[PDB]
Amino acid sequence: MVDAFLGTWKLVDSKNFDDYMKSLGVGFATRQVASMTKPTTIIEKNGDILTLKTHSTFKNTEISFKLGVEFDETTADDRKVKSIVTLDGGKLVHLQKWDGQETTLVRELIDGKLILTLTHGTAVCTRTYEKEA
Ligand SMILES: CCCCCCCCCCCCCCCCCCCCCCC(=O)O
Repeated sequence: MVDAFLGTWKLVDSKNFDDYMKSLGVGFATRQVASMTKPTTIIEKNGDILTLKTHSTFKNTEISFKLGVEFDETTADDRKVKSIVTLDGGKLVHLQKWDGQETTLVRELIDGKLILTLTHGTAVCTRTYEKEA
């Protein structure tokens, strides 16, 4: 179900990430470093448990979850959120909730590339990842 998402992915295009970070209240200095960072995202599976690592020269994160089961998460920008990840239309949809706010992180495969769409408020960011061998 999730199997074409699995592997190591490198950031190759970003659009509107500053908009997205600013909407979340990320400070200018962090937005500045993040705008020049190219993370590696690693998505692994062990049975029903997915682990999603995001590695960079600035911030690292790691989450583990079962699809369709809520989990606590502390994001790269230090939000403490209630999260759930599911497959929807073949897309991996990650919803974060905190303080009555929501953001979605939607991953879809298009021509072998991993497109991550990040929405908060009115801000919509599109970031493109290519697989590493
Ligand atoms: C989960 C990403 C964090 C690990 C590497 C981060 C590189 C820059 C963006 C994300 C975190 C650091 C800067 C603060 C903004 C974080 C906003 C939420 C997470 C965005 C993840 C973006 C991505 O996975 O490409």
